[PDB]
Amino acid sequence: QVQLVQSGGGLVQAGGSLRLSCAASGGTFATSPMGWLRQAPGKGTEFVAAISPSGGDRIYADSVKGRFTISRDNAGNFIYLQMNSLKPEDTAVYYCAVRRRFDGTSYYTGDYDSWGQGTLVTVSS
Amino acid sequence: QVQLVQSGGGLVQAGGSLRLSCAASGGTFATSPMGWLRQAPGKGTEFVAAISPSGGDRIYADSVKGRFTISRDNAGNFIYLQMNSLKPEDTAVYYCAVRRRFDGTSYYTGDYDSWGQGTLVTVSS
Amino acid sequence: RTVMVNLNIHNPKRSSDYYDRSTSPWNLHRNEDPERYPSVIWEAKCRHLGCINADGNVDYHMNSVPIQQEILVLRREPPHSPNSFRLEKILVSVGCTCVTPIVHH
Amino acid sequence: RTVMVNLNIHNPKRSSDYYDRSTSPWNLHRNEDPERYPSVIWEAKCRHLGCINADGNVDYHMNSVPIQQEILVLRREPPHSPNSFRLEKILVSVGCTCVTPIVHH
Ligand SMILES: [Cl-]
Ligand SMILES: [Cl-]
Repeated sequence: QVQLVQSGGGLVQAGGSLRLSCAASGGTFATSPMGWLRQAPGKGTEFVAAISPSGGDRIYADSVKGRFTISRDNAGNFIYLQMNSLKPEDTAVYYCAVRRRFDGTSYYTGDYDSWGQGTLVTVSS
Repeated sequence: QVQLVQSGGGLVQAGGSLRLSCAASGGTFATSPMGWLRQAPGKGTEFVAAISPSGGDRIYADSVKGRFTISRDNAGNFIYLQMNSLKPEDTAVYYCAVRRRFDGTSYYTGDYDSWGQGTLVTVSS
Repeated sequence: RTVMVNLNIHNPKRSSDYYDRSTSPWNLHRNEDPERYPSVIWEAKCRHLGCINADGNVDYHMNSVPIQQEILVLRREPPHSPNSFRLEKILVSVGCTCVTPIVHH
Repeated sequence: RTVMVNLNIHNPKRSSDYYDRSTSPWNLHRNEDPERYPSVIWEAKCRHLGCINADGNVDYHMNSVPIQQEILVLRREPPHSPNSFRLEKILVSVGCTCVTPIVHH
């Protein structure tokens, strides 16, 4: 229905900040709950944050709470993830995803569909 | 949006049964919660029964519970009220109404709009 | 001013499962009219007067409200003519949500 | 086969008040497209990820789900021609209901 393009991210020393961006190419996702997942290799797919269709309600994983913020435009063309005070725990491939299903709480990764290849964010010891 | 025609009813001795009927002339009310109110003169407008859009959920006033039953077709063209074991308490003008508003519980008469003149049901001492 | 339209209209099974799990669920009504394109429209009869709280029981301190939104349809007019038409806008319940009452006597 | 249509289209304020009191309320999105009749469609962005339990707080053990139903609209085709058209069927969120999740880890 849409393709999910991601920008931002790279290599950073601890305590720093990245700001990842995700865009709707070929369609919009205005009325869709959006989120961010992350996966480091070998490991499973973690929840990071999810954002209301209206942008007014936001949840965060217990590991990023207080450091990370999720936001979005109103056009349905952008969601953003801002990552502050980065820890090497935070090292992962990040995916913006659309909430396609509703089989669990908003926190349940299995309800979100990533599209593309991810965004690598490496945080240095 | 529709006009509400009522048939059945009259004069009955206690312990008996009437079965009032109500029809949708000029339109249907398939998807509308329906109900029945009653009013005897001077007195206020009592709730009697209300019925689900699908017909699957039915509530009754605490005075008719166990005697009266409400039901409806699926066409959206009919609702019925069946009144068994009648008491002279039951003497009133009956109105089938549509639930037009939602300012209260399903039990709250002020959410229902009668259309026409009523149906007189007199029950004899 | 009148105009031409080509009538060539331009996973579903999963949304019903989510709607069936709603707390103010609904059924379908076959709102059919032949002198009307589309011929058949399916609308929502809310399944309860209340909503379905944690027990799985109806809670009459709430309301199932059917959500009504107008949609575009065609009426054959002259009422018999299979050619001439009009664009009409009609109201149709599209599902149900649960709302809190304001009054509590 | 193509056909003619006359484009003469054929209390609201109170339904918003009921929808605003929903437990899975929503806002409006201006889904506008000029080569499209109707020009503007308003859809529902659910206002929360959960639903609003008795406290007035969001309950993330539930889901606000947007209700999606297809509707009829016209696309100017050839994409520039103000005359020729097609009837198209498109998906639009029409409001939100609250559904119970199945999984609880
Ligand atoms: Cl935060
Ligand atoms: Cl009973």
